[PDB]
Amino acid sequence: GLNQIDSRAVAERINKYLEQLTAAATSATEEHFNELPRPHAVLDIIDALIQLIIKAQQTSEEFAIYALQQISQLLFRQPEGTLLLESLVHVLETIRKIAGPQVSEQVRQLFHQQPGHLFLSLSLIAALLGTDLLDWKNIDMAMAKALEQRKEGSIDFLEQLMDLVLLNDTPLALFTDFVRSLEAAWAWIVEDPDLPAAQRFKAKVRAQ
Ligand code: NA
Repeated sequence: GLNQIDSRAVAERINKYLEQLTAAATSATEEHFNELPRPHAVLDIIDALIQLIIKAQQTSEEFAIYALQQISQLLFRQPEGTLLLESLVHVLETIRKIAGPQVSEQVRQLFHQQPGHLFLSLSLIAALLGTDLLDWKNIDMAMAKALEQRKEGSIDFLEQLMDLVLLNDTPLALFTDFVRSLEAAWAWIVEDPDLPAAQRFKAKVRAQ
């Protein structure tokens, strides 16, 4: 409902807030979004972006939709900063709630449309646990391919992922959500038993 010049200004400010957040979260000593005190630069950027989306919602969905595309696109860049990943997942989940369930589902669908290998970052998975955006079939298929390809330390990534989602007393996934990875990993252990991660994993499997 705004003039193309007025709407563009909001888009550029959404991006400047994400540029600012990237900077602020990186520099900041705090490693987690919870341990952030009041006041804090990271929280002040988050505050302004949310207040921008709340004002912009009154005219149209478009701004919240755009902000979510940008945040998602940033997460897919696979940043490793836990403070940044947590801040980004926080802002995303807020804008999904602000924007209603139509837009909130569109975000789930966008995540579930991405090639599994994009999520093959433990720090990214960790950040996204507690959202509906993780697709265990896609993630499973991705690791399965890496293990088949005998990619350096994939058995280690698999063990690590399992301690992260299964071994967690309140689990977010089932051991069966990872059949294909388990098979791929077992096949590699069958071929070359003389591997270090192979011993730890052989035990984890026989344990369950
Ligand atoms: Na930091």
